Parts: sequence; structure tokens; C-alpha cells
Amino acid sequence: VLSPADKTNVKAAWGKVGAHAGEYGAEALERMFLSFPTTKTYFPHFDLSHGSAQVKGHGKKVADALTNAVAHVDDMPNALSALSDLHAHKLRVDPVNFKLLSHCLLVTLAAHLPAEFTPAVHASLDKFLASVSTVLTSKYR
Amino acid sequence: VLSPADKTNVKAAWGKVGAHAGEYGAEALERMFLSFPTTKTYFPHFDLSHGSAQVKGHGKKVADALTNAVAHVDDMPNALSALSDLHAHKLRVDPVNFKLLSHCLLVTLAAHLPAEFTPAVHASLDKFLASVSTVLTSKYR
Amino acid sequence: VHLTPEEKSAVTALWGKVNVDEVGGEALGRLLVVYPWTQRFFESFGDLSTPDAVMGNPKVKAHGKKVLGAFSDGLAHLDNLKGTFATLSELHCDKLHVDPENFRLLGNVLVCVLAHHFGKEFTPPVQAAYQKVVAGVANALAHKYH
Amino acid sequence: VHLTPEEKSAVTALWGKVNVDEVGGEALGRLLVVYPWTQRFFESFGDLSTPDAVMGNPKVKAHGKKVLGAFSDGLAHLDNLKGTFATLSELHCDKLHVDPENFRLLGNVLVCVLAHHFGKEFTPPVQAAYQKVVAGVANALAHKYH
Ligand code: HEM
Ligand code: HEM
Ligand code: COH
Ligand code: COH
Repeated sequence: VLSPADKTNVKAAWGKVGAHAGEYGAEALERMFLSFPTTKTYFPHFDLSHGSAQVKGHGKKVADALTNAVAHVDDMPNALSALSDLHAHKLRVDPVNFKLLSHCLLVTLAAHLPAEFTPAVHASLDKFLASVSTVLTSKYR
Repeated sequence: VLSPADKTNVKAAWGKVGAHAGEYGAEALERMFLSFPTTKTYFPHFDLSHGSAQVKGHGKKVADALTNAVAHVDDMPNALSALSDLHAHKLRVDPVNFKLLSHCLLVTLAAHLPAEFTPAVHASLDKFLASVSTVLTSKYR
Repeated sequence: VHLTPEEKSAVTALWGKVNVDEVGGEALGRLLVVYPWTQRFFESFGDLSTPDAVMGNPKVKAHGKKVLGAFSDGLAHLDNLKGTFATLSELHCDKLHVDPENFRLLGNVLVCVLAHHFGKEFTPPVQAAYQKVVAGVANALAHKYH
Repeated sequence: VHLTPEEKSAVTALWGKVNVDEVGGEALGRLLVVYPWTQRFFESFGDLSTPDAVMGNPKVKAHGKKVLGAFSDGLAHLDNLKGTFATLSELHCDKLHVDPENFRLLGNVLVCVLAHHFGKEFTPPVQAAYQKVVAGVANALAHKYH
């Protein structure tokens, strides 16, 4: 459960992310494919070399969904409904890989937000990415 | 999320456990301590040898909580509220260990229920133990 | 992996009694029922929409038998599971694109199936020995992922 | 483990810029804040009630320094982490009863701390090299658990 203070911390941090959301989204994907190469088994149809249009494209889509979830943080089941059907019924990503992309999104935010990534905001962002992962994983069985 | 069919399958299977619930809880703990030795770090004050009254006593408590969760399966967060407080703020069991007990519970039910542990009942029971595990780790942070 | 000689003869003895075709078909079918996102790799197989359709599907039973067959051959080389399974490790990465977390899930479903099938003979020490073996085989099959 | 000489020299290069006392204090304090159930070993340490109390607690700082100094001395022996951390593994099992999942949580918080400290110098290849090192250290400290 996200506390009101967690929601304030996620909105402040993601506010600062702002217009770079798409660029941070691609960097987190690239950090995932290098650090955890088993996640590449879900993207065999992508050019996964550095700076490819497919990864930058996908990065922007991941990031807009997280922007949608921050905007509707009180109502994330209804907000991400379309995305939880798509991961459950069509992509079928094993749930263990959501923790690996959350950790690389957290690492990417750390590396770009030096003033804002306090202990308490780190806690709140980890907790927010675990709630997004739980919602995208909700309808798997 | 437990479907009406999953609730009928868990009430049927746990119904046929009935009075042996206590004995099956101890067996599941013993199975967990031998198969996953890292879970023994939460019980340094117990005698964990085979046949130990402490593991049997503990097993009966685990099982009575799961019997209470089956009876209240539409309202499991309130029924298990004092046990999520307990595991979140005092015992502070790392959340990965709940998946190890849940697997050992499933193995125990499989070993004692040859006709009831159907592929569909197996699915329903795995969903139920994951829902109990999610409630018991709800208040961790 | 490293088994004590009384874990090795627990694994060996139990496995002499396993009908590999029947337990294979049950283990792969229960994987596809209990964890339905693993159906991802098998949509060439037919009707996988209900538990009864998955457990009676002939291509699930045939493939289940193929898988447990290769697993059986790894029980004969428990001292070097990585060398035994290197070619199949490479095939599941490069050509089939199977997330190695699926090998861990099948491992645990196969322990549930052995427990279901052998009842009280599948005692907590025998389970412990088969959990080290299926973690070892999962490990071996994931080793050449890149 | 197995690092390539270019991954070893990237780990080594970056660690030469680390204040081990300060990064230790920060990594163990953020472990205790982000994952509060890891506070269960530390109620001997006083006030851990808020983020600021945790991060300013001198005992948490002293323990983080001791933990990260042993980690640092372990980067000189990347060829043989299991030998270097065998006594510390035994000790964390038999006497301190620390669930080995806490070493994996500390390893992931240590990588977010290095990313926060080093910013854009912590590139995706450097992260990947440090993920192998912290998974190797966690493995090594878990190896003699029983
Ligand atoms: C923080 C959680 C994640 C978010 C918010 C997220 C969001 C999205 C979005 C927005 C799409 C595009 C849907 C469309 O075209 O309408 C997508 C597709 C996809 N996702 Fe996820 N996702 C997440 C985690 C994952 C993970 C963990 C993996 C696998 C390692 C994954 C694998 C995929 C793949 C395979 C696609 C399809 C790409 C394509 O065919 O072009 N996703 N995701
Ligand atoms: C299905 C999940 C579980 C259930 C329903 C459950 C239930 C319980 C119950 C009923 C108690 C006794 C409460 C009391 O004293 O009033 C308890 C205590 C405890 N549980 Fe859990 N538990 C679960 C999972 C776990 C796991 C996974 C671990 C560790 C691997 C764990 C570790 C403990 C320990 C350390 C105690 C205290 C034992 C003592 O000192 O007497 N529990 N649990
Ligand atoms: C859910 C994913 C899954 C898992 C758990 C899994 C687990 C295991 C496993 C672990 C116990 C072992 C020993 C095997 C062993 C095999 N697998 Co897979 N396999 C899996 C998905 C596949 C698929 C996909 C194929 C290809 C079948 C086809 O359609 O040709 C495969 C093929 C094979 C083959 C045939 C290869 C050939 O060249 O024809 C062997 C043998 N294996 N597999
Ligand atoms: C959250 C639990 C936690 C973690 C993750 C952890 C992770 C790590 C880790 C991972 C990079 C390393 C290399 C160490 C290294 C050490 N730990 Co721990 N330790 C932990 C809890 C403890 C505790 C508790 C003690 C005892 C402190 C005391 O008695 O003062 C300990 C003591 C130590 C000591 C002192 C040994 C002695 O001779 O007294 C070293 C060195 N360690 N620890």
C-alpha cells in the first residue's frame, strides 16, 4: 500500500524526470539487457544494439505508462487495465522479470536525479514500482 | 484473485484435510527446513530435529491460521490482520520465504491427497497460498 | 551437484519406479495449467484452454516425455550437469528463447507430481534431495544464456 | 566469479574513487530504510524509527563501514570469493542467523548508491560488471549455509 507520503515522493521525483522520461525509459531497458541477459528472451524480434530506434521507442512507451500510473496513483488497477491484459494474455512475461526492470529503473533514476534521490524517496519509488509490477501481474491466472 | 471455482476447490481440498491440518502443517515445516536450509535462520531457538514437539506445535498454529483464512476467504485481510502485524513488525521474515513454505505446503497436500489434488485444484491452491502470502506481507513497509 | 551418498541413493531408487512418459506428461501439463503464461512457448500445440484439454493434449504428453527423458539422462551424470546439458542450454537460449525461470517452475511442479504419485514414500529427506537435483538441472540449463 | 579483464578493470577503477566509510554508512542505512524488515538484527543499535534517525545513527554507520571494508578487501580476490568469505559465511549462518536474501538486498542497494554517487560515470556496462560482483559476493556468503 502506498502511503500519501509515498505518493507525494513519487510525484515530486517523477515531476523532476519530466521530459526525459522517454530517454530514462530506454536507458533502463539497456541496463536490464546488459545486467540481466535472460530478459532478452522476451525481445528476440528487436534490434537490441545501443541506441536502436526499437529500444528508444519502447523506452518512451514504458515511460508514458509510468507517467499514467503516477497521475492516477489512487486508481492504478483501472488506469493500467489495458496494460495488465496485454502482459497477462499476450506477452506473458514471467513475473520475476518485473523486479529486474524495476531495479534498473531505480538505478537509472539514481544516476540522473542526485538531489532528489533521498533514502525516503528511494523507498517510495521502490514501493511504487512494486505496486505497478503487482498491477501488471494481476490477471496472469 | 480467487474465482468462485477457486474458492470451491480450496474449500473442498481443505475440507478433506479436516482434522489432520495440524499434522500436515508440521510436515510442511519439516519439508521446508530440509529442502531450503536458509529458512532455519528464523528459528534458532527451536529444536528442528525430526519429531520435535516445537515444530509440531508450530505446525498446528500455521494450519489453524490457514483454516481461518479458508473460512474467511472473501475477507482475508481482516481475518489475518494480527498475523500480518506480527510478521511485519516483530518476526520480520523476508517475503521470499513465504513462497518456500507455500511450495512445501503444496507438496504435503499432494502426498496426502492422491485423489483430490487434481491439476485444477493444484492451480487453485497455489493461487490461494499466494493470496495468503500477499496478505501476510502487506504491512511490511 | 553435491549429494551425500544417501541422497544419491534416495534419488536413484525413486527414479527406477518412475514411468518417464506418464510423469513427464503430467509435469508439463500441470506447468501449463498452474502457471498458464508458460503456454507462451506452445501455441503450435493445439487446445490449451481448459485443464482437461491441456492434460489430454497428445502434443503436451509427447513433449513432456521428451523433456523428462533428457532430464533422466542427466540423473546418470549428476557430477557434471553443466557439461551434459550445454548443448540443450544453448538451444533453449539461441533458438527457443525460453526464460530460464521456466526451468525452476517445472522443477517445482515435478516435485509436486512425484509427491502426488508416490505419497508417503516421498518423505521430507527424499524431497530435499530432489530439490537439489532440479535446482542443479535448472542451473545447468541456464548456464550458457547470454 | 568470471569477469573479463575489461570488467575487472572497470570495477577496480571506480572503486578507487569510493569513500568506503561513507558509502558503507549510506548503503546499510538505505537497506534499513527501504527494506525495514532487515532492522530485525539491529535493535541493539538504538533509534531506527525514521529515515533521518537511521541515516544519522552512529552504530549503523560503524556497521556499514565494517561490512563494506570486508567487501572492499573481497574485490582484491575476485578469483576466489568463496575461499575469502568462507569463515564469514559460517559465522553469518551459525551464529548471526542472517537469511542470505539480506546479502542480495544489500547488493542491490549498494548498486543504487554507486549510481547515485557516480551519476553518468556509472554506465550500463559498469553496472553489469558490478551486478556480477555483488551477486558473486552474495553467493560466496551464502555458500556454507546448512
Ligand atoms: C514496470 C513494468 C513495465 C511497464 C510499465 C511496461 C509497459 C509496457 C508498454 C507500455 C508496452 C507497449 C504496449 C503497446 O504497444 O500498446 C509494453 C510491451 C512489452 N513489454 Fe512491458 N512493461 C513493463 C515490464 C516488462 C518486462 C518486465 C518485460 C520483459 C522483460 C516486458 C516485456 C514487454 C514486451 C515483450 C513487450 C512488447 C514489445 C513489442 O512487441 O514491441 N515488459 N510494456
Ligand atoms: C502460510 C504462511 C504462514 C502462516 C499462516 C504463518 C502463521 C504463523 C502463526 C499462526 C504464528 C504464531 C503466532 C503467535 O504466536 O500468536 C507464526 C509465528 C512465526 N512464524 Fe509464521 N506463518 C507463515 C509463514 C512464515 C514463514 C514463511 C516464516 C519463516 C520461514 C515464518 C516464521 C515465523 C516464526 C519465526 C514465528 C514465531 C515462532 C515462535 O517463536 O514461536 N512464518 N506464523
Ligand atoms: C516452458 C518452457 C520449457 C521448459 C520448462 C523446458 C524445459 C526443459 C528441460 C528441463 C527439465 C529439459 C531437459 C528440456 C529438454 C528439451 N526441450 Co525444453 N523446455 C521448454 C520449452 C521447450 C520448447 C519450446 C521446445 C521445442 C519444442 C518444439 O516445438 O520443437 C523444447 C525442446 C526441448 C527438447 C528437444 C530439442 C530438439 O532438438 O528437438 C529437449 C530434449 N523445450 N526442456
Ligand atoms: C542485514 C543483515 C546483514 C547484512 C546484509 C550483512 C552483510 C554483510 C556483508 C555483505 C556485503 C559482509 C561482507 C558482511 C561482513 C560482516 N558482517 Co554482516 N551483515 C549483516 C548483519 C550482520 C550482523 C548482525 C553482524 C554482527 C554485528 C555485531 O555483532 O556487532 C555482522 C557482522 C559482520 C562482520 C564482523 C565479523 C566479526 O568477526 O565479528 C563482517 C566483517 N553482520 N556482512
